[PDB]
Amino acid sequence: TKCTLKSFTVEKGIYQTSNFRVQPTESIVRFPNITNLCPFDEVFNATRF
Amino acid sequence: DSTECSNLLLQYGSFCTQLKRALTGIAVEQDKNTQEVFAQVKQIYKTPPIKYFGGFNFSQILPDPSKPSKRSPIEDLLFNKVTLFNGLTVLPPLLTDEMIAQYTSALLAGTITSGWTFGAGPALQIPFPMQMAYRFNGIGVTQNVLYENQKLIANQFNSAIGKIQDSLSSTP
Amino acid sequence: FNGLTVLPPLLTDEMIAQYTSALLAGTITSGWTFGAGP
Amino acid sequence: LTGTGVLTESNKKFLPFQQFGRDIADTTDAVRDPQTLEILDITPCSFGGVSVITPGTNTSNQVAVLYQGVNCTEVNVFQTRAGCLIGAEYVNSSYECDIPIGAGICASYQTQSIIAYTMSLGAENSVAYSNNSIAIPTNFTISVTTEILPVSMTKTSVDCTMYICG
Amino acid sequence: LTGTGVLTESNKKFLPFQQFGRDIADTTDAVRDPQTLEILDITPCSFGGV
Amino acid sequence: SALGKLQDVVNHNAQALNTLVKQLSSKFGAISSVLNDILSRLDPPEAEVQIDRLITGRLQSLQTYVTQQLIRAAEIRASANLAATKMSECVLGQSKRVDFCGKGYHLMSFPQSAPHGVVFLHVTYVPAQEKNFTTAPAICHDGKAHFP
Amino acid sequence: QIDRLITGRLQSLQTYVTQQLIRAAEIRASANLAATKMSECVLGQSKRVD
Amino acid sequence: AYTNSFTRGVYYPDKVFRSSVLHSTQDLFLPFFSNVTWFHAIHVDNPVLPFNDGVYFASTEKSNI
Repeated sequence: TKCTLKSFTVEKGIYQTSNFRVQPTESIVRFPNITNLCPFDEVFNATRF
Repeated sequence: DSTECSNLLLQYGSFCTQLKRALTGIAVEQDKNTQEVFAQVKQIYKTPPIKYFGGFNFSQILPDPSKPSKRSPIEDLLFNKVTLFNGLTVLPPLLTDEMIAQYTSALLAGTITSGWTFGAGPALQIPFPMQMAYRFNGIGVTQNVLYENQKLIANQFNSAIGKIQDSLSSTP
Repeated sequence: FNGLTVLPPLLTDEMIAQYTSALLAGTITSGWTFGAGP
Repeated sequence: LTGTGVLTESNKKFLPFQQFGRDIADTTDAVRDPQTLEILDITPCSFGGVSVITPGTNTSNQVAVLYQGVNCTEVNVFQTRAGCLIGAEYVNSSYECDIPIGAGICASYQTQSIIAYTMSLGAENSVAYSNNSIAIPTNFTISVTTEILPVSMTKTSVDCTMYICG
Repeated sequence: LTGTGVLTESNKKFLPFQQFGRDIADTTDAVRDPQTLEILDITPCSFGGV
Repeated sequence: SALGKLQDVVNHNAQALNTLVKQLSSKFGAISSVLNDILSRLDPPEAEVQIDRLITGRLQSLQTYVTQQLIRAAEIRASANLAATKMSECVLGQSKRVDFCGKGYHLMSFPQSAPHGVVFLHVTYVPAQEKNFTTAPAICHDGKAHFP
Repeated sequence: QIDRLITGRLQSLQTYVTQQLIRAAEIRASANLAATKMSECVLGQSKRVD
Repeated sequence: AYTNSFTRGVYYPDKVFRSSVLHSTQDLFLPFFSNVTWFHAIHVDNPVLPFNDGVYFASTEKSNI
């Protein structure tokens, strides 16, 4: 508070020095989800070349 | 919360200091306005329990012990008739609604039991019909005119106070 | 300064104090009357 | 959809083709899970201003701190309608207020501690009304009151080009 | 240090490691000579409206 | 803090000028705040657009200052009108307006000069030492009513 | 590319504060009138017409 | 033939939920009270119609024709 008033003697009262804001503690992502994959499997294991 | 913007904003100067100063000045001013208007009386004057004042019926304006908020019925009508982030905050007022209602009740009790006197110094009690005789005399009508029509005058005052609430409610 | 200025006032403090003393002498010796005429 | 916030179990009936919820002014209020397709509520995590309550440098260095728009569950300690105040204890006595905190709460130096308390609007005077009684003054006192008022301010003139670039 | 103004004999006690003097609001008010180490006061010469 | 208002006027004016002088140092996005360097270490074609920022920024600062001064001048004019009304009505006469010229029944008032305003010494009459009495609205004598 | 946003948003916030100063002056005039009406009409009887 | 389409053809434009609020959007809608072309499904088979910007195709039938 002294530093915000730029004065070594601060009088009786209420002074707004700064503000606070809670930072996030963790990060979560949830993205594109599919059930069925591609048919590469058959293609390669079809044993019919 | 971008670091680069603070890094670029520090070179623009003290605009934020000016903005904070201007807005706090406005807020403190709002508080002073409410004080200046309502907090004129120094002592909270109470209403006597036997509420008989010579036929006049102040029930519509005196505080209601029934409701928990302790507001008179007209005040209740007014409060119900009117109703109503990114770094923006609304600060609360210093005097809550309850304390303003208490100040208003003090002014009413003072004016009802003591007339003009409570504004010039110590409240001196005076019967309500004699107070209204004083005021009649004040507008150039002799006071006998009030004592001979006390009944009629009380009836007209009651009727007008009754129509006020209906008018506030019917006006859109 | 840097293009700033502080033009002086027109009535100096002495002339204002003289006006105030005029009002005091008038009100002390003549009451309301000095405001309505002679 | 990228954002920050606290997620809370939702209470809104999303229709099956909807993926977002917004209040007025495009504030994203709700979201559907890309896995379980369940709706979640978004609230911006807590922020607010902090103020310092001080009884004067010349009385003592003790100080109390007021976090304005926040609840202490996520900051002696005290909760008020204006926020949580730390360093001052709440007392039941009502006094004439000197440090206004807000919402009817004030603070002052006890004398050895800083106490927060509810405001008092003055003493109660139950004037004795009666239908036939009068109170009349028998003496007087003439007083003098001083009232101050500003009348004018400093006249300033500015030179454009000099101020711009010398 | 580049500037314009009238130079006058100083009355200020510069400490031996200091080279410039400034008043409130960054107006460079004084300077010590790099040759004779004498302190000098700077005042912008007169200007005004007509 | 009896003279809070006059002192407050003075400090606001001083603070406004101080910030106006201080805003000359900001770069506003330009490569430097002093005009000499900007015009020295860059060619004229680019120095034009690098000097534009300082010009526009300082012009905006000056514009803000003038607007703020217009608002404060309106406030002081309201106060000066009130002072003139108080002079006319309380000093040059006697006012029945309640609690205008001080708390209590007004007798007279005296003006005193101050550096940027006036100081009125309102003289008021205040009752004291009250007493209880019983009263009646009229007296009946000879069958007819008397009023005071 | 970020300078533009900063300067533009700063201008927006400045207009908001100026509009608020004018509105606060308006409300202050009204509040002074309300205090006058309290003192003169409630705490006494006024001969001022209308 | 011709027939005015009453207040029909509006659709959810953004798959974004909004509750108890009014919203104004500029998009390709069917102007109210405009007349719309009418064709019949008995036989002749079907003429080509241009796809200017978007088509509002309404049909009341009960035989999957």
